[PDB]
Amino acid sequence: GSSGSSGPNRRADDNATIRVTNLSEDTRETDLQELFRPFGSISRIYLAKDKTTGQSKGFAFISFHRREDAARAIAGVSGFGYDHLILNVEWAKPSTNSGPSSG
Repeated sequence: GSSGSSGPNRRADDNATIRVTNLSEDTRETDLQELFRPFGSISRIYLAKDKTTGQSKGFAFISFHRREDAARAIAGVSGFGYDHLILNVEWAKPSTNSGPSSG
């Protein structure tokens, strides 16, 4: 069970953002940069960290440049064998919409 806390107002409606959960203690930003690289060039890599412990909470958020490169990961990372475990990934934003403007 992972607490469901939130603060950083992240209003992503178009930008490429993906969420990650079930990470390891040996999984840092540099470890993810090479994991989501095979898909393309990552723009930013966020990782949940504590202030009292100063460690990796367990989840992270990778930001892609294009909508395709971002999806490429969510598809692969899904069911990956990271640290002998089942990594979890999903679009940071909800699928409320059903096809935005075309162009």
